[PDB]
Amino acid sequence: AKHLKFIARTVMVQEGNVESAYRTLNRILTMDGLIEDIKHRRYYEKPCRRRQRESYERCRRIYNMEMARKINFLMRKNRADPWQGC
Amino acid sequence: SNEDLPISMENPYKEPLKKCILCGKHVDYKNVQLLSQFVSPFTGCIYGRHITGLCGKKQKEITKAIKRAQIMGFMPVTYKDPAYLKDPKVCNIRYRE
Amino acid sequence: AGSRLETVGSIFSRTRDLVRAGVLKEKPLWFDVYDAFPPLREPVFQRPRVRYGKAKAPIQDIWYHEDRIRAKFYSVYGSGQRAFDLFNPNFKSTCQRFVEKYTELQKLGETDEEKLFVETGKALLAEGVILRRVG
Amino acid sequence: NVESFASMLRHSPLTQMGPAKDKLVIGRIFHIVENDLYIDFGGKFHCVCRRPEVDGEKYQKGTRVRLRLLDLELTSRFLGATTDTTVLEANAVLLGIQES
Amino acid sequence: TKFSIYPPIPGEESSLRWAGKKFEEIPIAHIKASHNNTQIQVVSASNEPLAFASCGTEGFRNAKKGTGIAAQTAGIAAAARAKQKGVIHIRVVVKGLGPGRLSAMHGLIMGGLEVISITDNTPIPHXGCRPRKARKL
Amino acid sequence: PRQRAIQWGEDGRPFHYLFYTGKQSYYSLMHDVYGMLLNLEKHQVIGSR
RNA sequence: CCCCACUAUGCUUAGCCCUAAACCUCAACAGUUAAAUCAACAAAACUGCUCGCCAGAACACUACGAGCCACAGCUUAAAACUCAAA
Ligand code: FES
Ligand SMILES: [K+]
Ligand SMILES: [Mg+2]
Ligand SMILES: [Mg+2]
Ligand SMILES: [Mg+2]
Ligand SMILES: [Mg+2]
Ligand SMILES: [Mg+2]
Ligand SMILES: [Mg+2]
Ligand SMILES: [Mg+2]
Ligand SMILES: [Mg+2]
Ligand SMILES: [Mg+2]
Repeated sequence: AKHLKFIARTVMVQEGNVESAYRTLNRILTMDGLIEDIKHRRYYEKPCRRRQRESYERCRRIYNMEMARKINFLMRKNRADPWQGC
Repeated sequence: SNEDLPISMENPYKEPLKKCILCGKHVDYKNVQLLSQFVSPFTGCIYGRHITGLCGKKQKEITKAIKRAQIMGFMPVTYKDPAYLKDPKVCNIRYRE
Repeated sequence: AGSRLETVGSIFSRTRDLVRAGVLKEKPLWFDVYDAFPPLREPVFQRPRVRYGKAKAPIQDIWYHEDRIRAKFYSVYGSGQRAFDLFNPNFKSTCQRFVEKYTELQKLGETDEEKLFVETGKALLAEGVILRRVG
Repeated sequence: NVESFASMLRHSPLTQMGPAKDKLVIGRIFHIVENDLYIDFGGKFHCVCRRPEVDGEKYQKGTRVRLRLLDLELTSRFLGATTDTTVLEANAVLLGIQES
Repeated sequence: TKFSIYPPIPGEESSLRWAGKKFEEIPIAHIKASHNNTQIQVVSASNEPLAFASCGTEGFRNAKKGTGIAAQTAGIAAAARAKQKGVIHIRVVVKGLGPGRLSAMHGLIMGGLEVISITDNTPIPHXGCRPRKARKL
Repeated sequence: PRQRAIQWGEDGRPFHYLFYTGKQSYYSLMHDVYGMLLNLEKHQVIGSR
């Protein structure tokens, strides 16, 4: 309200490509967490429920990052069989 | 006994521990140029340490400095000051097209 | 008649006992050899346990006095552009050549570390060795 | 005057090398599977490097090559594991061929 | 010069122009994309109203006021009244995630207006009023 | 059915060195083919089914 | 259940009331990783020491008594009848 306008969340259109400008803006708001924050703010999440989800999300990220690391590590040996026939 | 036996000591080949870009430097709430490097250009959102690469201590100092600078009249809240858009990009985030 | 309780004693103890009890009419072909030339440890099943609290493995890191010289040499001059040949058991790298000269000069009575390191580089340069400082 | 094991270990090139990260070593191709080169460089485990695009035909069984070592044994401990997972191979980057 | 998605900053000396007008002088299309309606007001850089259209003013009612085709129709209507007043280039400021958020912008273009920038001003409270309780459906 | 004669003599020693695999003939063939592939490296359709 | 409006209430102040799945459902302190690793599951298995607590189910977060700014309240907390399970 008290800030300058046309600086925050503002994307310029290139060569009249408004679809790409809108997608860029949508990607910015998504990465910064705004799109998902507006949605969660439509109805009140009860504090006990917010902690449960924030803890589930935190643990799914740790589990997915750890499962990706394991697959990358064990994919080094995906090469062809060096001792075929034995 | 025997001269060629191993000897007890600390690892001589040990490498120094990693350091964040701001390790050893004072973070002041008046240094808005530095603080602006860790907020989103479009939304002013403070970046998490997974984007800034800062350690827990400096992530906290930067966060506390930003919050102080914002409410004391030194730093905008809803966007990165456009004067600082051409500063070195030290954050691991890719936005445009 | 026998025993397949592999976690109860060892094949020797189980075999010896059943021979005494008359369960085994004949000793197996290996029994007399084991008795004459037994292993250092009797092969008894054990369950490996996980360490907790203040329990730590007794294995020690292998270090040598020359490792301090090697750590400094790699920091100052980096790894030599010459390639290690680990197949030759008598291979000498630039670092090992540096360490040997560094050891000789220390035995000549010099005790300073920063001075004993600069004089060593000069000696090798005189001998034709290439020492390109990393920085 | 029989050399002890402690003496062999102290004066072995592998001991003298120190850490293996970013160390240039000479390897020998001992097994080839398509474009996968299996190279022994004097360690416990071989490394596997893909045939270079340039002068690919020069890399044959017995060809001696230059490597930049990264790890002598690729191992990692994953969450909920009591020991380390090992792929039983060294990590190295193939630079080229060694010539006299 | 390379294209910058960042808008020109007022007070600096930019070379960008639209019909000889600077970014600060281009009229603004304010799109309110609600869940059940879409409202579009075009104003001048001095905040003079030039055109207004919403799905309700275009004859859509009740569950029809909140669709993509209804917002697109409202955009065309606002573009027509704005074009008569001399508007060609507009800056779009959209607040809300309703169904007419993007469709309302298309209608403005089909109506003859050229969008030079897009700004989101969806209200996000930084801690604010407590929202209503979840609907039990 | 040509079940092979007892695969060991009177002393009980099997004749074939791969007896204890249970598939000595199959693995003896795989061993011979794998060995030929090795020797070639050291050295280096419609008609039938 | 959905929509609209609105109240006690959520806030502040000054007093009360004293409850929770008040739960890491893990008492405090100290020690150990060797023995047998260990009913099961949870959350690797234990030792010393101390306090608190428990002794079939249900009756029963009940009755009576007592105390309490509590008055349709809280704390402490039975018995009879009944069952061969819980
Ligand atoms: S790593 Fe030292 S302060 Fe961040
Ligand atoms: K709980
Ligand atoms: Mg009220
Ligand atoms: Mg308040
Ligand atoms: Mg709680
Ligand atoms: Mg206590
Ligand atoms: Mg068990
Ligand atoms: Mg009872
Ligand atoms: Mg109660
Ligand atoms: Mg009561
Ligand atoms: Mg009473």
